[PDB]
Amino acid sequence: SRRYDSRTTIFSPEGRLYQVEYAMEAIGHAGTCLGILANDGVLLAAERRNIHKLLDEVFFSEKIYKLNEDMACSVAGITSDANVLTNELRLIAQRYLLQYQEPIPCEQLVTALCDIKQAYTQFGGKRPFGVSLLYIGWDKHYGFQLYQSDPSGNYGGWKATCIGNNSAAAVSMLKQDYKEGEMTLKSALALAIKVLNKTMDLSAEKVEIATLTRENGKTVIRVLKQKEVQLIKKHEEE
Amino acid sequence: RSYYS
Amino acid sequence: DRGVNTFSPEGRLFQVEYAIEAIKLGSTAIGIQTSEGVCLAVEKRITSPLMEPSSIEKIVEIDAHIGCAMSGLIADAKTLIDKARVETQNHWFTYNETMTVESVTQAVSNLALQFGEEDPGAMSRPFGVALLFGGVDEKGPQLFHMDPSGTFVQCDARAIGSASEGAQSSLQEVYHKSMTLKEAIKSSLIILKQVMEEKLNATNIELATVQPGQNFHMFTKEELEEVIKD
Amino acid sequence: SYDRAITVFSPDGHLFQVEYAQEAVKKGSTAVGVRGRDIVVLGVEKKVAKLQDERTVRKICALDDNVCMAFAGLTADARIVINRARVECQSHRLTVEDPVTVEYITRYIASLKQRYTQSNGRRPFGISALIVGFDFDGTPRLYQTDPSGTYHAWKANAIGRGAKSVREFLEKNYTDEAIETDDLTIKLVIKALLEVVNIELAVMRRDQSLKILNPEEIEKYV
Amino acid sequence: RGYSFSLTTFSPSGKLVQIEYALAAVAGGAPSVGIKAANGVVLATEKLYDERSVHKVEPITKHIGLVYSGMGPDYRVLVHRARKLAQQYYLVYQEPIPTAQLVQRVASVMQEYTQSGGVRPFGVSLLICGWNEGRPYLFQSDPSGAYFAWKATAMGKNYVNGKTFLEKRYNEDLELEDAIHTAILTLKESFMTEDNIEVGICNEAGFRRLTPTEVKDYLAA
Amino acid sequence: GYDLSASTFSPDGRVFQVEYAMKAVENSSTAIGIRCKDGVVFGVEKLVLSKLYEEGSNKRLFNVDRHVGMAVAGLLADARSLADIAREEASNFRSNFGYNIPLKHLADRVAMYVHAYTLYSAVRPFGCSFMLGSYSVNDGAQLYMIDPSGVSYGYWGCAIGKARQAAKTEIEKLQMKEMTCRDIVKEVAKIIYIVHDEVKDKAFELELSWVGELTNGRHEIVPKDIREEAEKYAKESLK
Amino acid sequence: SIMSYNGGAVMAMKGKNCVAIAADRRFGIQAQMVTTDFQKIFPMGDRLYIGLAGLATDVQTVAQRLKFRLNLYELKEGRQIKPYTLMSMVANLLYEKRFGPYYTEPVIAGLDPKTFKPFICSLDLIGCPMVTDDFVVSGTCAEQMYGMCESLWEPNMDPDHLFETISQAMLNAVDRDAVSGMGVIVHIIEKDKITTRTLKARMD
Amino acid sequence: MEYLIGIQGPDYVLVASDRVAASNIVQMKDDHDKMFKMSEKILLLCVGEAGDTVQFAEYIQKNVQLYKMRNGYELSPTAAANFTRRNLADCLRSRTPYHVNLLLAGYDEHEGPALYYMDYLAALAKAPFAAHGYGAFLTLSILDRYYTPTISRERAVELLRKCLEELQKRFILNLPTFSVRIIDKNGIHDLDNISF
Amino acid sequence: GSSAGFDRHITIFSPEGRLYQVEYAFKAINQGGLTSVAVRGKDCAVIVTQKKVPDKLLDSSTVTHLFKITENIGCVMTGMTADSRSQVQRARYEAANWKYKYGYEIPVDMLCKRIADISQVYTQNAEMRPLGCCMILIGIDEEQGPQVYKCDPAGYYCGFKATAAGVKQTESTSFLEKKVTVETAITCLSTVLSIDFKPSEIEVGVVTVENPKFRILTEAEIDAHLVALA
Amino acid sequence: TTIAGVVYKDGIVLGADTRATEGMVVADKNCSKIHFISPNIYCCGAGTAADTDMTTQLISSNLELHSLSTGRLPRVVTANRMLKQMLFRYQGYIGAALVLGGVDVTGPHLYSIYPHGSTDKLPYVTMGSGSLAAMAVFEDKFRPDMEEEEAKNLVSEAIAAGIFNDLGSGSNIDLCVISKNKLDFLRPYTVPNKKGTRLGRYEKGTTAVLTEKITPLE
Ligand SMILES: *[C@@H]1CC(=O)N(CC)C1=O
Ligand SMILES: [Cl-]
Ligand SMILES: [Cl-]
Ligand SMILES: [Cl-]
Ligand SMILES: [Cl-]
Ligand SMILES: [Cl-]
Ligand SMILES: [Cl-]
Ligand SMILES: [Cl-]
Ligand SMILES: [Cl-]
Ligand SMILES: [Cl-]
Ligand SMILES: [Cl-]
Ligand SMILES: [Cl-]
Ligand SMILES: [K+]
Ligand SMILES: [Mg+2]
Ligand SMILES: [Mg+2]
Ligand SMILES: [Mg+2]
Repeated sequence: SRRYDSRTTIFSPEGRLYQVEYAMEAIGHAGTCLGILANDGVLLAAERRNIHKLLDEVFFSEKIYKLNEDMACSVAGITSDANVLTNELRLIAQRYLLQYQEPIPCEQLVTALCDIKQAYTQFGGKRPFGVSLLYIGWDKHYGFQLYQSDPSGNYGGWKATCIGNNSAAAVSMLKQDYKEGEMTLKSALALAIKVLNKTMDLSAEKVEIATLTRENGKTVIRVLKQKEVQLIKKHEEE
Repeated sequence: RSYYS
Repeated sequence: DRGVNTFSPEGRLFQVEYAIEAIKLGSTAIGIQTSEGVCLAVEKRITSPLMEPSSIEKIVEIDAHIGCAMSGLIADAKTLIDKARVETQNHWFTYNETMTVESVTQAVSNLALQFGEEDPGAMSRPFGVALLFGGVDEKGPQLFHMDPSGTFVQCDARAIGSASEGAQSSLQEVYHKSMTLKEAIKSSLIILKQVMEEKLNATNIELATVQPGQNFHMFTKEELEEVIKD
Repeated sequence: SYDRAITVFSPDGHLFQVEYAQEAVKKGSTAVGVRGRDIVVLGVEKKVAKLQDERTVRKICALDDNVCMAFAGLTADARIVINRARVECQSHRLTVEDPVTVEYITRYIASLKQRYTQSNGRRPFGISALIVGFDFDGTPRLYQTDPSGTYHAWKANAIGRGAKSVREFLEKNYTDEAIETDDLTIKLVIKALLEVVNIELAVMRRDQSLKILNPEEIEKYV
Repeated sequence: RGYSFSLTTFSPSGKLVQIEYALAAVAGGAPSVGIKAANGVVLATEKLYDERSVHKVEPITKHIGLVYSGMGPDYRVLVHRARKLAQQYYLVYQEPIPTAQLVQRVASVMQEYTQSGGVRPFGVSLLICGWNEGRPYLFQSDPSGAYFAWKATAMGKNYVNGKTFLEKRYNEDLELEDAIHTAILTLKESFMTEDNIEVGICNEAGFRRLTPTEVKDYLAA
Repeated sequence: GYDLSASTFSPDGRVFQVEYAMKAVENSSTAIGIRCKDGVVFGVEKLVLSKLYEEGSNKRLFNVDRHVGMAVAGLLADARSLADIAREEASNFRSNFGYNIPLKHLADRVAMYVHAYTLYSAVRPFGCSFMLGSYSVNDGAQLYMIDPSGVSYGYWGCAIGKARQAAKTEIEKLQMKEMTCRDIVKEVAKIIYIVHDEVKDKAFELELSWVGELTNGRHEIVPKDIREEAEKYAKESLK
Repeated sequence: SIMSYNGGAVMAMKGKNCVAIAADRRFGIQAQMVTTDFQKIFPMGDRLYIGLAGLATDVQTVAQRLKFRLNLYELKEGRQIKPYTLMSMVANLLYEKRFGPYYTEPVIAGLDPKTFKPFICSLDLIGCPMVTDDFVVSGTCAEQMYGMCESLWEPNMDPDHLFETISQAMLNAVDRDAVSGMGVIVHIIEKDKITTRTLKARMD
Repeated sequence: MEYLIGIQGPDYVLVASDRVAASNIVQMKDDHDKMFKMSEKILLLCVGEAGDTVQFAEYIQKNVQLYKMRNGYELSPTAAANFTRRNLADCLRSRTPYHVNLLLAGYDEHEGPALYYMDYLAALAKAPFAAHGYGAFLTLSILDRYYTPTISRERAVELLRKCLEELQKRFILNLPTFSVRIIDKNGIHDLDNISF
Repeated sequence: GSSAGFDRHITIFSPEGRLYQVEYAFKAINQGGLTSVAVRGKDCAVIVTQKKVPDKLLDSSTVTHLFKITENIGCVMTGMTADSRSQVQRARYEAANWKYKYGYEIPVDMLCKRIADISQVYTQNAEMRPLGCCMILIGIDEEQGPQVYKCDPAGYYCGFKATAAGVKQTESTSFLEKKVTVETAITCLSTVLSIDFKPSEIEVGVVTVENPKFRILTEAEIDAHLVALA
Repeated sequence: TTIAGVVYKDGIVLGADTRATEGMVVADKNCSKIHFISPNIYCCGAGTAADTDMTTQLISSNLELHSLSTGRLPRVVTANRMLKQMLFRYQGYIGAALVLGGVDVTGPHLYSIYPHGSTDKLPYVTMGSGSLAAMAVFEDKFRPDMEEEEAKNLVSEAIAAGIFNDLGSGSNIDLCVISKNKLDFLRPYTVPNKKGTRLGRYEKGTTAVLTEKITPLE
């Protein structure tokens, strides 16, 4: 029925996609999430929106998802939509490995998912996914990498970026502090705490940090324990 | 906007 | 909001009405039918000197014996032109003969009104183009007009596009049954000259003929210059 | 599945969804193309952060060995059109055993765009493209496609934000003297961009494949 | 036939109003309580009627149980799907589905109805309890398809008051016998016989509804 | 604005699209069916809109099986399609079960088809009511009526169209149970002439059919000679 | 015989708190040897392996398609698969092709990733599972392998004794099979380590 | 019958194939080429059923080229070999099986040279040397006899020549000329045809 | 009682999480103007409903709201007549299909659950309306004894000691509550309507433990109850 | 394979051997052929092993769905109908031959189910390659309304007849006793067959090793 159809996949008179823009509004109200590239690894730092005292915490992470052996990601927006998309990312990665018997290069994984998101903006008359994702990974082509995708299916590579709440304020701090080509993981960690310190309105229970490194020709993805997240104490001295 | 160029 | 297959109280399909209006946004095309052949002339309407005039194609060959001038939304016409080309070749394959100008026009007009949201991903709207089909078959030289409604009709002389009303007045004055092809070529160039926005030269118009003698012939730059000199 | 007629005629013979698609193009970064004597040059505006990886966000892309394009508008829509064209270039090599002509692939891209203006359940592509390369006889080519599916060949052209101003500059500047050498051909593109503008530039020479210029080499011209 | 467009879309401020309105149906529902003890989980809910004819506390498998707040008929759909998803898992892996895996699959179904054509979201939130890996689990799944692991929670009418009541009267070391007591007291805050409440427990021996006799005994405390 | 779709209830629990379709029946001229001792008789006030039409044009009486007649009021195109539905249903029944469809079962089946058009925005309700009539030795005489909502009941006597209430008043005066079809055709002719609004609509053809013991359970048009006798009786009764 | 086209042999054997799995290394097409280092045993976890005999194409396909499903399982569930669950996952994969089967009959050998309890099984080509407490064999010399295993196997063998038993069982079995051999690889799975050895073997 | 041979050295792969296209009792072509360039450093050599060979090989070719255009870099030899196998194995039980036997030869910058053998059933094996055709029956033992992993390109060519001479002597079919190519870090190089 | 968008036209949630279209379906039940009562005992279950025959030209034998679903399951329908018949056919289908697949008669609770689950779909999918009717099922269960079940347009269902539907539902519920079987059902309906019935004015259906087969009482059988209650 | 069932006074006794063969070779010495359908219904399987495994698993999970919905204990007739209707659909291509036995609200019931989808309701049945040997015992010794221990003895005798006379049968006897009050899954019930002791006894380094790699874990 033409009466009830909200027409989610049309252009506005200015050549805008309203559903995409309203989806990006949703993301701006989601937990802060940032990623930083260094010379010896990549990291993701996320604000936990959980926060409640009576929560159980059954998983190893809440906002950081492993995608394959060499890749993880984090999300900002509708949680349920993120679950659909991250499942799909795992499927694409496995489909590539089946076919080529090598891991999917990071950009190829991002492009494949963005094609799905783009499709939702052009046909099918459905609402788009209200998710921005940060992807971290290593491949044999470009080494350590960081990507960001948004609801329209646009993506870009970054040395450092932020999505979610107060991301504009975060991107400002990154431009000032990020030493291009001179960042280690230890200094990147420091900068992450420093950025989350300003944008978040800090506790170890309120943040989640994952690092991606190479050890003996093999990728290691680990979520830092509460004790390691010592990093908050190291900043307050500065 | 962020999704043009 | 209304559907694409809605009637007006006057008994007209809105979308078809609006598609006919889009022809008036198109450049002028002229066709004249003589006993010596049919000629087609179209205004190219160059919008910039940086644009290559030869990349503007508003007269196309359908087959050796049939040409086609178009006006309106040119991108819409390409799929109609392909249908005409394929259909003439289908007819040759099956019947080992040339398809008549009328039959080609009929086949193309079958596409029109075949739009609607009932799959999947079929035509959502009518084609916003009018066509002049000019060729030679066993009935002699023939010119047909088809519009977005799918109505087609034989014409002695016809103009389509923005300045067609004025051009049609000029045509009805100058046209006669015993008129030669060389006269018809000159007539349409004189009419195009007066109805065009830009000054008519050898680069901003197209001209083509089909004769009982020879195949569809697109006039070269040098051949256009000869015709203009007068 | 979804069968709503999205692109429809309005009372004056307008296709509003196509016109709105053309507005999306104008929100895009400026892209300039110039066809020289024995060279074709593409140049694009880049708006970019310092923290961004330059390699990932490029508006100049190779379709085949002998064909590349630049775009303005929705970048996601562009990626879809580019990959469709890339598949088609391979299908052509497969069936005809020749590389695509610049005109063939243009015609393909244009008809794809046209289909999305007359198909149920879909909105038009919100990009224009400049397509460059060489034919078999070594003739340089520059074509433009837009959302309606219209295409034309140009000596020089611009698309995206402030395309009208750049076009009027090129009209006054595109002469024999300007395209007499390869250095002056590149210069004319940079001048055209500096009229509305941090710039990315690529050159394609006769049977030599696409070469993207370094930031240090672009800084010399500016 | 069916509508192919979404009935849930983004508003200018980035909200999905249908999901919010679905949560209003949940909050208007009868109160439900879930408490994870050290050695079990307990689910409790408020209810001419034959009270034994329909149940709100429902088994999914031998080790997983469920209760809800919101719209009863929507719940029955998800109960059927959950049971089906649990069997499809068992057929493949020949192992009872982990509670977390069941929740994820059910939440995925709930997500579908926020995006698929011509449908409204479910007007229910779920409390799922389970025992696997010698460990108890309590999850909540909301109309959007978002899920959370809880030590204890409440949903429905007066859930805000119920949650702060639990925050005061719940410790981690508490065992199952005591957890049932405090769950009943939580419902008593916004209310009682063994005919108008339903209680389900989950431990090593699996999931079962407490019998009306068993409930009558706990009310004597 | 609650009256645009059959998939929409009004706040008072009405489906206006069905009611609007029923109005289309109410604007049609009258058809009556009367079940008597040994069969069923149908009559239709068929308005003559033009003298250019042939005598027999726009029939409102149909055979849907050899033993089943159908009388219609409302939008005639919709009625004709329902006649096809009924024919197909009777045909399919014989193929599957190997005997003539009982009238009650045919009524139920067609009614459920009619009903299916009252649920959805995708389709509109039928703008027609119809009567089904049949006779056999085993089942006796049966007369059913179906309306746009898909309701189906059996009747001793029935009327549809604009003068339905006036027709029923006349029908109620008959002890139809005791009368033969021969007597009933005259009464049917009579009642049509009574309810005919001579001032508002001019010119009508009387259309008559029957099924009973006298036709050996076959639905047939009333013979011309008997029809003319009924017309003369109806005319002279009206004074 | 379709199962004898490429030849091959695999067996698994149960010890005290350890398991072993072994395979010949020949890839051949009927009589013709093509390579002498064909992989038939694939890791499915730190302490869990699958060995596949039969049609070489299907050995590779099943290995690759099982890894696909296992990788997805491990990411979703956030844990390593138990050996019995892998057997079920394999059974499911094979039975999907009930009416056009893969020509491979796998053996599974591993320790439970939490209890470190030994597990061995085999499946037929349409995925009928068979769990034993001693040994399982699969390939073109199944009879030769049964004879060696029945004679040599003892319960509660230590890693060193288990190594010798499966080594001698394989070597002496494949030496009576024309289309098996050209080398033997052996994996000993223990709680704390994997030991991989290639044996000195006849190359005829 | 068609003949294929490959010899992997330390930093190169040498490949050769016959140049005959046969039909019944006649040679129809004596300058046939059975090698397909996949990328700058990959060759696919394909023999088997008529139609199937060129259809399959050209399908893989266009897909390997599409990968490069999409990603800006090329498939590694190992990735290309597995891609090829996936496609052939997927079609094995379909309505459209391809009866082809293949060698894939390639050089990777990081992995070095590689040679892959694949039969029509789509079993894939990495080999230091390999051959297809009836000719393989007469030549594989010569390779086994004389091959060492450190063989130079000079010696590889002479060892190839030994195999080809054996075909002239002992093989019942007339195979007079052979295509010869080598792949290394500098790409694919056309060597002289070996002729008799 | 706030509203937004199309929440009164299709089954989407209102701001307070209501489904207006579902609520309107309950109003539709009352458009019939009839009331039905059901009560169960240890020995039997009974359904009583009004039979209004206003016309006289109706064949009153074809005017019924009592339906055999199986030999052992009867039901009474309240609400829109055509909607009712449709739900009866569906119940008959579900019951026959159950027997075929499972080799035993469908339990009353399961049939009611199934019909309710079907109704739920209409409350979630926008393109069709809910049925404006109400179903009450009676039958003997082997283990549980006589059963009375009711489902509604919202997809709710329940077993009852006694229940009612239609215009005087609330008044009937009041009466039945104060009392907690054939005599009870007739008395309840007579009180809330203030009628005092003739045997032709009601319909009665029964299932008993001794006679599980659903039975509709004749006019004489009903009279013997009305005469006894007098 | 030898599988069998009897109806006794108080319920059902199912029996089975434990040999699985691949060709004319013993693959499994301790195969379990009595499959769970529901707490009150079990099923013995002969024929294609994968087919009987998968078929019983499917009906079992469908019956769990069924009983979760009804809240009632499943009926044997339901299992029977579900099995036969599926087997008929596959036209004998699923080679499941089943002895289905259980106790429901209507008492004990025993069915034989063949691959083409025919069923028989009977007081005793046998299936498998050893079925005629087992049936000989039943024909000879079966009486109606047997005590529990009598029925157990009769079934174990029937299986044993199969074990000793059929090359396709061997190893152990398994029993399953189903009544209203209990379920006794006896595995094994009897072990008539045992491997003889070894008369001859069979060092580190006996096997020559070419290459070795040790990978430490955790
Ligand atoms: C159905 C009928 C009943 O009593 N319940 C519990 C309140 C239902 O949900
Ligand atoms: Cl992986
Ligand atoms: Cl015009
Ligand atoms: Cl080419
Ligand atoms: Cl532009
Ligand atoms: Cl739709
Ligand atoms: Cl269920
Ligand atoms: Cl329970
Ligand atoms: Cl798979
Ligand atoms: Cl799986
Ligand atoms: Cl049965
Ligand atoms: Cl057997
Ligand atoms: K609805
Ligand atoms: Mg050997
Ligand atoms: Mg073939
Ligand atoms: Mg035996």
